[PDB]
Amino acid sequence: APQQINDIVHRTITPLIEQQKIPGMAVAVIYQGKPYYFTWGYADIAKKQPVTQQTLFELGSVSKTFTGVLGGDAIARGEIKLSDPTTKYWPELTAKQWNGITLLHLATYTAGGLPLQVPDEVKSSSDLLRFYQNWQPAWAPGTQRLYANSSIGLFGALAVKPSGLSFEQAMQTRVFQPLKLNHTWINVPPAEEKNYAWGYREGKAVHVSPGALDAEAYGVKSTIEDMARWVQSNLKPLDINEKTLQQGIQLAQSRYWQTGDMYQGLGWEMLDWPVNPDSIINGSDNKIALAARPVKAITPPTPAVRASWVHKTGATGGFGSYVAFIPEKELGIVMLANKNYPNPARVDAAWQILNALQ
Repeated sequence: APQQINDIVHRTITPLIEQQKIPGMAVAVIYQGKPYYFTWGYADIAKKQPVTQQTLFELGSVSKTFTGVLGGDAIARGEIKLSDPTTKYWPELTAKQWNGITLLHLATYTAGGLPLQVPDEVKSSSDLLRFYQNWQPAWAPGTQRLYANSSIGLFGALAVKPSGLSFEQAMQTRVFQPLKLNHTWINVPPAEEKNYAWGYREGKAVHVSPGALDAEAYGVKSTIEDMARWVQSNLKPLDINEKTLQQGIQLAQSRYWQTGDMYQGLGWEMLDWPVNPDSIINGSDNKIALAARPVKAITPPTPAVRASWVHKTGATGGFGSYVAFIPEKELGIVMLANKNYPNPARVDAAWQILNALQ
């Protein structure tokens, strides 16, 4: 890499790894459109396997960016509309509270207080129907944002219904394959297990457990190379040859709701660039990110703004991920770690790196 990139990345990430006791980490910086990679430490401590550019990390909620783009692609295909009632795609959802809850509300956590997690007790499809039928909204649709896997997870499942494909089949054929993300997985194949890092939680090696709507909300695993390519694709959607995917990327970065200085996209979240660093850093903390917040509708939604800080944090029990990019500057970063460490530390480090290269 150019020495400037080397130096700002190493001077920022080395102390982060020490402070946070991160066993293994991979970073990609996209600078003027090109990726530069950095790796540290261990994918598997016990077996002494290093992190490499081929190591798979659990993306956790960064998966929602793939869900959002897949949904955008389905809109572009004319298969769904964000203005469609949820019940159009799930007619069995007959309970009266569903009246007026649209796919947009599901995609953007604004349905009226769907919970952060689908209960672990939901173990079957009939359980899942009961859960949504019996759920009582705290709020009218389109009034408050409450970050929820049960919200965007349901959006992902319904978005692929008209296609007749499983969620995983749709994601592979419509997003992963066209973008050449050939080491990105909802289910890690046996052939790739040698590259699947362990996550570390309280010193113990862990992988994400199966759960309802896991593929749709938090189920993707990927390498630093594929994630850099994901950032490139989201930086420059017009280079994407597949028209509906090109459009889906743009739809996912559109601004549908505003709370404070943040705008809610489909999976992606955005702020105007230049950002107050204290706004993204502090705002990334889960006590702000997971809070109930009144939203203002953006009527109509603003098409993807190039002068944006576009980002997403993600975690599982054993992993912590972060992606951010600025389309106007052709600049981005991916940080993948096999420990879930505090969100503000991720954003601070990403901002320090990108600000220095901007």
